[PDB]
Amino acid sequence: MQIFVKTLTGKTITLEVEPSDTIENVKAKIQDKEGIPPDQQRLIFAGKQLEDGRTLSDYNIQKESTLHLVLRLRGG
Amino acid sequence: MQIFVKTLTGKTITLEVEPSDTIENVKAKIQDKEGIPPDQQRLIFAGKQLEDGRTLSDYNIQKESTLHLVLRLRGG
Amino acid sequence: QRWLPLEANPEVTNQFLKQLGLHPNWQFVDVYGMDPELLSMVPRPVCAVLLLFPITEKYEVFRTEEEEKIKSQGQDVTSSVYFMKQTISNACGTIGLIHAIANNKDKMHFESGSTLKKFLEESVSMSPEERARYLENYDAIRVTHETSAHEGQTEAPSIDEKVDLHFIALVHVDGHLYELDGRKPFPINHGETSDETLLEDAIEVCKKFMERDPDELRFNAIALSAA
Repeated sequence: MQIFVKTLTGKTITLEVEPSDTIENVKAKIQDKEGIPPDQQRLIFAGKQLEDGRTLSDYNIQKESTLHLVLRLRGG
Repeated sequence: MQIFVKTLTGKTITLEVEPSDTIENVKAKIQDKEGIPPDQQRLIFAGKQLEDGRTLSDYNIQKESTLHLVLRLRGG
Repeated sequence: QRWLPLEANPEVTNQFLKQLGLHPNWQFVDVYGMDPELLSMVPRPVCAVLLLFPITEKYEVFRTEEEEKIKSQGQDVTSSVYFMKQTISNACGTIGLIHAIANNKDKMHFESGSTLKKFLEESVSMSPEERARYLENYDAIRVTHETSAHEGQTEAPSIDEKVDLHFIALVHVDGHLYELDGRKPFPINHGETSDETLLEDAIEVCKKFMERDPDELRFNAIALSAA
């Protein structure tokens, strides 16, 4: 199934996923398409940050849903 | 060696550090004295924001140098 | 209705203003200290200060006597102050930005489809209680606040967590310094000021918040500065 991941700009990353994919798998697919390391990615759906160790079906994320990608700013 | 960390409120925290200390180590030292979580801390030297991975040596921070601490807190 | 608390961080608030359609000729910057040496380092002019401070018992003591004096004495609030009340928990970050932009809108430049422009257009003649309800119902700002709440160098807390920190805005309107806090029944008049000394006059009000709460370090001030 297709899902969409909008960034801050409003650019869309379109991914092919299964509902059984983990959020960690999704972050890996974003790294393969965009080069963004998973450790910096925060994935938001229904205003909630998703946990890497759970699946899209855990979060009832159905086909053609839109998530939001936030990049955690580095501390210092 | 001694360095000084100034807060917005005007308080000066005096810290014992070494050139090998990473910025993360300095943030840990501030937590030990003031109980501020390191992820809420941002350190500044000569107007420049510091990064977690580097050392005091990398920034040529000397003994009796002054740092600035800004608190990345969340308001509701 | 409960929102997530925003990080006191110029990169968070500047990106939030960009999503609301504000053109970036004004940008928040950090304020590192309150002595004039440090302040003379913030780019000029400054048109607003946002202050994060802790809601302690000593605060809410000064807070309740400040209110009752103004109810009796009846201060100076021109009708051209834009003031809105807070009726959403943890919305103070957005209300602070709105207070900042709305009381300076002529200096502000908005972009095509700017959601903040449309909100200020529609709310210009509402009562402060009406504006609070309008914010409750305004989907575009609620959505943008929520994604912005996940930005920053810290992770967003859980929505149920108690928050003991609060944002307010300090601005200059008609030759006076106003503190705008949506938790209070009206703007607070803090004396005389101008566009050219707002930063130093605002920081003097910040100074008083801190000296009332001398053991607290949990303060952050950001300045809305020409860029």
